[PDB]
Amino acid sequence: GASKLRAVLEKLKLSRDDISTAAGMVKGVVDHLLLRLKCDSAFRGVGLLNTGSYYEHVKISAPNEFDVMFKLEVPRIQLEEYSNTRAYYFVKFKRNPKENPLSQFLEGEILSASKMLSKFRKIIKEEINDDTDVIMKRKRGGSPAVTLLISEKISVDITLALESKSSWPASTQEGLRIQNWLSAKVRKQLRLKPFYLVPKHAEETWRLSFSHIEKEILNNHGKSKTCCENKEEKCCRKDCLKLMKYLLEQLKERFKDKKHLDKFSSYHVKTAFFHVCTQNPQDSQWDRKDLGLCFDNCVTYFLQCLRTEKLENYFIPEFNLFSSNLIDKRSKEFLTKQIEYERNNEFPVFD
Ligand SMILES: Cn1nc(-c2cccc(CNC(=O)c3cc(Br)ccc3O)c2)cc1C(=O)O
Ligand SMILES: [Zn+2]
Repeated sequence: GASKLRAVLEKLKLSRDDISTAAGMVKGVVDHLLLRLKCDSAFRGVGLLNTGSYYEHVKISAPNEFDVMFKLEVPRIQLEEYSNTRAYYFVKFKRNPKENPLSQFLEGEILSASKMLSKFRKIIKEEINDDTDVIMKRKRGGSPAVTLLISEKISVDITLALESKSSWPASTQEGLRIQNWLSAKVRKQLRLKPFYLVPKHAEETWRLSFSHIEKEILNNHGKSKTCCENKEEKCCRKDCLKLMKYLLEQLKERFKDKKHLDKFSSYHVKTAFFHVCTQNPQDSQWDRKDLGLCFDNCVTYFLQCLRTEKLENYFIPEFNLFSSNLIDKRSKEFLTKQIEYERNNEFPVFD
């Protein structure tokens, strides 16, 4: 009973892969900012998080909204957990040449995020005009730090991130519970990769970012090493993630006039999806023939998290994404009812 879901997926895939000049405009704008930022005193080591991440799309229904991350390496960094929040940190410096590039943003021993953004934004804001109609926005703030608009259609969220090649902070030690699915060998390898810090609040605090580990898992997602390398070992994991993402997006669109869904994002959906991967580690539990059932397991688990108001961060297990101080009871109950409506009516949002 997959026929409608496949067609949704087919429609979505054709609009992703269709010939477009968007990635080209985005890349020339970004190479522009990278040259300009590289000449400034604080941003001399700035670089793209991934060569080829010009075409990173958070919104899976909008192929002209691009998501771009700029990375800056902070060697010998001192993290201090903020207010037992497990996920938010002050950045301090071990300062060996106490005039490290970032020192001009120090207030006390503490790295200021808002000051760093002000100059990042100001450098970008002036570099914007000296080709194309690149407009920016001081909207929202935080992360995304800067949203550019190329012409009318194309939109580029730029996020600035600190990179640390030391071992991941102690709040991750019992997370990424992939041992029964991707193996303990692979968990070790992943935790040997650097971690990233972006600004956000719940003061001058930073938050862990793991989009690179997510990408890595999704590009090597099977218990079997040959998963999805032919169509005989073809699994529906990635397609379920797509259908989860698209369902929230269409509900966020349908109900934008109200407000109850403003706090949910694809991060809540990704997180719940990887928990289901842990719960179902076998590739035979993700057979393409069973797309319909497999999607339904994801939708069932997410609804269970909403109803119990528990969805543990996949990397930091003491952090509850659905805690009532983060999203109130009336918002989860609202999203609970819309998803149950969709499931019981063979998903009208997919039309
Ligand atoms: C509302 N909100 N809160 C966060 C957030 C808060 C604390 C800690 C992390 C840690 N990060 C992850 O758990 C993570 C997981 C996956 Br899977 C992929 C990338 C990731 O960074 C994220 C992100 C968003 C949002 O984006 O709206
Ligand atoms: Zn697969």
